[PDB]
Amino acid sequence: ENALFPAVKDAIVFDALWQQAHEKVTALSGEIWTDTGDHDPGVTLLQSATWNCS
Amino acid sequence: TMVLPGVSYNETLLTQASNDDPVTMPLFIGYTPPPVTVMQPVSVGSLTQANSLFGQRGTLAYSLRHFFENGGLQCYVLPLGPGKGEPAARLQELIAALQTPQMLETLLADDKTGLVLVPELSELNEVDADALWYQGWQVLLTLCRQAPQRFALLELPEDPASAVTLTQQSFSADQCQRGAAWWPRLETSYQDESSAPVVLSPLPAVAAAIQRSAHDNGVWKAPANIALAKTRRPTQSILTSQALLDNQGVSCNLIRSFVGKGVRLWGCRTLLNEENTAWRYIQIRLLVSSVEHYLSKLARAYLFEPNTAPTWMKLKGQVWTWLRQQWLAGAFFGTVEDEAFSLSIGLDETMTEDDIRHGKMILQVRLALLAPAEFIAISLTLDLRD
Amino acid sequence: AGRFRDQTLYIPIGQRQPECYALQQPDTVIDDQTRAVHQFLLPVDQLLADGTAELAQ
Amino acid sequence: SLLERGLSKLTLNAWKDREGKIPAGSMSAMYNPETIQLDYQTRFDTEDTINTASQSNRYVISEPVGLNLTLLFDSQMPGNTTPIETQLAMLKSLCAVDAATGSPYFLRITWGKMRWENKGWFAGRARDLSVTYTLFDRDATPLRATVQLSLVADESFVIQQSLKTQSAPDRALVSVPDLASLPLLALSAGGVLASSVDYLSLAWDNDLDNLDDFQTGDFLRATK
Amino acid sequence: DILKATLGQCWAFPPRFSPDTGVSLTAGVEAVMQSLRVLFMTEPGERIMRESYGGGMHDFIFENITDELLANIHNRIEESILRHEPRALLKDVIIQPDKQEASRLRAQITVYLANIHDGQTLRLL
Amino acid sequence: DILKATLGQCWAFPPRFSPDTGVSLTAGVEAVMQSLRVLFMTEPGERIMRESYGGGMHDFIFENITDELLANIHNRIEESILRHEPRALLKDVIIQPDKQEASRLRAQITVYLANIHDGQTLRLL
Repeated sequence: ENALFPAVKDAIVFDALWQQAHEKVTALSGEIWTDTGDHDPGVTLLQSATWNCS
Repeated sequence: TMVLPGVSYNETLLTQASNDDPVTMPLFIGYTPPPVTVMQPVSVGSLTQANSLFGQRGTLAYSLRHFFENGGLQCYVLPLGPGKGEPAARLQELIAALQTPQMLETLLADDKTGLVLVPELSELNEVDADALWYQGWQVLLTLCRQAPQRFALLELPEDPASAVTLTQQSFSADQCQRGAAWWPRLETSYQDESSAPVVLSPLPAVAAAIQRSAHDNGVWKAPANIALAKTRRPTQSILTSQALLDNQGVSCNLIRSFVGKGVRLWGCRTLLNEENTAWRYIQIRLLVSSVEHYLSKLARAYLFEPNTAPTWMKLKGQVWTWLRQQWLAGAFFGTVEDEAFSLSIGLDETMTEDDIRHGKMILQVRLALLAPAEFIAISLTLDLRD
Repeated sequence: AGRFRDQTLYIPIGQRQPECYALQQPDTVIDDQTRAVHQFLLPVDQLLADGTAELAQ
Repeated sequence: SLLERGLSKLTLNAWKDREGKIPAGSMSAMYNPETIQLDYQTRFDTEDTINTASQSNRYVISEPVGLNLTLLFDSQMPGNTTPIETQLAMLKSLCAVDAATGSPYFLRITWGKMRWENKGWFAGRARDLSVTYTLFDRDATPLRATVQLSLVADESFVIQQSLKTQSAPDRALVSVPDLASLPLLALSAGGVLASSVDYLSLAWDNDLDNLDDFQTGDFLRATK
Repeated sequence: DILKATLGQCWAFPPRFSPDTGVSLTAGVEAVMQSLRVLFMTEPGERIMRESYGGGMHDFIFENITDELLANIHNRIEESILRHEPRALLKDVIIQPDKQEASRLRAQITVYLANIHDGQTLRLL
Repeated sequence: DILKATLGQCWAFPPRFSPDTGVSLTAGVEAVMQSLRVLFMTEPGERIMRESYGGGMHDFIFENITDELLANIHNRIEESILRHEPRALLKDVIIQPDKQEASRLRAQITVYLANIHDGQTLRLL
C-alpha cells in the first residue's frame, strides 16, 4: 500500500480543515459575518461542505 | 453397572408457566408451517419452543422469531391447516376461513388472548388486491367487536393509492374504535437463504412492543417511541410518498427511523379519526379494557349473591379501594380523587325496582385518563430588562 | 495485481443538513425559497463532485 | 424455597495460596448471623489548583470491601451435643497466621442463595475476630461463644483478570444502524472500548472507500 | 446599535437568498432568538461532527403529561441553554397542556439578555 | 463472516476425520458453543498438566435437589465460565428437576456473545 494515509492523516480529519475554513472566512469577512457559532446556518452549510471535502 | 449416573447433554426445553396479561396477549392466526391440533390455540413460550413446534423458515416462523427478538414475553398461535400453495389461493382461503362461524367459537371460548393478529396478509403485496385488503380488515374488525376484549392489529399495503383507497373505505365507528394499522413494512436482518433480506410485516414487532411496554411501564403509557430491535429499515419513508397525509380517512401509525436512534414506532392513535372522542390513542382503549378485565373479575365474585343493599356496598367498597390504588399508581388523571373516578351503585341511582326483580345489579364507573405529549409547541420570549 | 475499491457514490450537502431545512419532497411542498438554498448548494455540490469524477478517471 | 424448607448454613472455606489450589480446613457455622453488612468506601482528594477555573477531586484508591458478621455458638440445649470448643478451634485457627507459611488463610464466605458483591462468594482474609464466652460449667467447658468476625475483600488474580476481559476486550464489532454516520459510529465504538476511536482510523482499518460505505446491517471492527 | 455590535451578526435560520441582497442576516438581539430556535429544532446526531448540539425534545413525544414529564422538559431546556447557548440566561419556562385540542404541550421559554409577599396576609383568614 | 474472523477457528469436539476433507472445523459463534460443551464435560484432573480446567459437575450427583444444591450448581457454572471461558458472558442458568422420570436435573445455561415492572399493579388487589 503506497497510500499516503499515515502521511496525511493529520491533514484530512476535518478539524484542520474546519479551522482552515473558519480562519479563511474570519479573514475575508469579519465585520459582516461576526457570529460563528453552530447555530448560524451558513456555518453548518460550510462545515458540511467541509465534511464532504474531507 | 445397571445404571451409570453422570453428566449428560441434551437440547430439550424446560419452559416457563403463565405470564398472565390476557389483554396484551397476541394471537397469531397464520397457516401451520409446512402435531398441533388443527384449531386449538397453542401456547408458545420462549423462542426455542417456537422453533421446536413450527420450524425456522416460513412466514409464521419468521414472525415468531421477530416477536421474541423484539422483547416478546409470550404468544399464542392459532393454527389453521397445512395450506395449499400458489399463494394467490392461500390468501383467499385464509379470509374465507376467518369468516367461518367456527372462528367465533374459538375466539369467544378462549379468554387467554387480547390482540388478534394475522401476519400473513402482508403476502397480498405480492398479489383484486384492493378487494382482498378490505375484506381482510373488516373480517378482523368484526371478530374483535364481537369478542369482549380483543384488539385487531392491521396493516396497510406498501403502494400508495392502494393504501389510500383502503383508508378511504367505510368502517363503522364501533369497529374503528378497536384496531390499528402500522404502514411501513419492515425489512428485517434475517437471510432469505441467500444474500437478500427477509421483509416482514411490522405487526409481530408491534405486538412485542405493546406487551413489553405494558409489562414494564404499565398499559396506560403508549406503545410508541420504542426502538425496533432487529430491523434494518422500513421499506418506504414518508419523505418520498406524501400520500397517506390526506386527512380524509382512518388514522394510521408511522414507523420511521432517525439519525441518532434506530427504527422507532412513531404513533399511537386508533382508526377513529375523530378529534374529540377519546377512543383514539391505543393505550386508552387498552387501559380501559384492562380495567374491564379486573373489575369484572371481582364483580362475578359477588355474582350469585342477594340483590340486597349490603351486597351493593360490599361491591362498591372493593371497587373503590382498587380504583384508588390505580390512581395513586399514576394510571388516572386528577389531583384529587373526586376528579379521578366515581362510583354510583344503588337502588334509585342506577337501578330501579323493575331492574332488581329481573336480577340485575348495575354499577357505574366514571374515569379520567391521561393524554399523550404528541406535540411540543416551543415558544421563546426575550424579556428585555434594561 | 489490481484491486478496484473504487466508486460512484456521492452524498450531497443538503442531506448532511438536519431535518428542519430540506429533504422535503421535490417541487411539491417547498415554496420557491426552500428551492433557493437548493440552487445555492448546486455549484458547491458539483465542485465537490468534480473531485470524485476526476478521481474515478 | 421452591423445593423444600431446610435451612442453608454459611460455610467458611479456607486455602493457603491466593488461588484455590491448596485447600486448608473448612467449617460450616450453625446459628446464622441475622444480619450481614458489607461497607464500600472510595477515597477522593480535592484538586487545589491555582487556576480557579474548576472545582474537582481526584480518585486515589478504593478501599477493599469489608464484611461484618456476628455468630453465636451454644452447647447445652439437648439438640446441641458437639462442644463449642471443637467449633471454635477452627475459627481461631483459620482466622490467624498459619504455621506453614506465616500468613493468613484466604477465607471464602458463602451462603445458599445470597450473592455477595457481584459474585456467589466473598473472598478475602480476616481483619478481626473476637470471642467472648459468657456462660460456663462447673469444670468450665464454655458452651456459649458470641463470635464477632470481620473480613476484607482480597480476591484472586485469575478472577480479577477474567472480569476485566469481559468489559472492553479490545475489539468492538459495532453494527451499523439505518441513517448512520462515522462520527456516530465512532461514538458507538468509543463506548464499547472507552478509548475515543477517532473515526479516520475506522475507515482505514475496515477498508472503507469513501467514508460512507457501510450499508445498514454490516459490521465494523474497532480495535483500540 | 451597540446591541448589534456586542451580540454578533449571522445568517437567518431559513436561508433566504436574493440576487438583489445577497444573504439575509439577523443581528443583535434577534440573533440570540434565532439561535434558540435552532437549538430546540435540532436533535443530537443530526449535525455531522457536532453530535452534542441539539435540544433533544424528541425524547418526550409519547410520554403522558403526568408531571414527571413536565419536570424532565424543564431540566432538558435549562441544561441545553447552559451547554450550547450561554449568551442568554433563563428566566422561567412554563409548560401547559393545550386546553382546546389537548395532547399539545405548550412551553413558553423566557430568558434574559445576559422577598416573601407580605400583602397576602390581608386577604387570608 | 466477521464473526468467523473475530471468534477463532478450531476443531470439532468429536474429532471427525475424512480422507476427502482433512479435519472438520467449527468456527465463529459455533466455536464458542463447542468450547462450552468441552468445559462441562471435562472434569478437573482429566487433562494432564491442565488440572484447573474442568466443569466439576460430578460433585453434585448424589446430592438431593433440596435447593442448597441448585445454588451450588448456579455458582459452579458461573465461576467456571469466568475462569475458563471469558469469550462468553452469562445471562441466566435455570435448573429444574425433570417432572416425568424425576432425579434428572435439567440446566439451561444462557450466555451472551460478549426496571420495576409497573404493569402488575393493575392486576393485583
